[PDB]
Amino acid sequence: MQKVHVQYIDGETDQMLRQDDLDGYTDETIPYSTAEGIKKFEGDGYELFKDNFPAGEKFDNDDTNDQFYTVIFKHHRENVDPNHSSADGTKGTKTLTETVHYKYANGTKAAEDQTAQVTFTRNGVLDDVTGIVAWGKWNEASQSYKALTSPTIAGYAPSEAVVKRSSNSDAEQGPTLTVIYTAD
Ligand SMILES: [Ca+2]
Repeated sequence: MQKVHVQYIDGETDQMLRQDDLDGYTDETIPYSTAEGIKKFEGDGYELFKDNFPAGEKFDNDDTNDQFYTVIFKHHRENVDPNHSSADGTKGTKTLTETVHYKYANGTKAAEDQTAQVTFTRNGVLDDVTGIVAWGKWNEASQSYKALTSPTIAGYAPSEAVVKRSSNSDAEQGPTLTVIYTAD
């Protein structure tokens, strides 16, 4: 009897996913199609790259050696929006917070902090096999915080009347700064 092995391969990770064995008679047409196996793996996110099983291939007349044929896949990808989830828990969004403290010259507190927030977004490409999104560059190079008006405190003037700042998309946290109140 002759033997044939059809090997289903992830060609991105060079990993064998399954092997199907068949036996037959010399010169018999190999009674196999890669169609079901291709359908199955495409259902798990793969995309056919190269099917090396030849149409109408016969079993050989070589007892010593088996026949091997690979069916090679890549990972199917699709572009996704910033709101898309990812199996590795990474996100297409981030929100940074600006914090402004209000103090007198000795560091004692003059008023309660005010805060503001900015949000950045990034598109990505989802790998259908892994469920993981490869996120691209942040779409906005920077974002500006809403203007924060320092409170009016009788008898004092703030070092900065209205605080306007921005964050760059590479920042991991927004700015934290102090407005100082000086006596009139
Ligand atoms: Ca053989």
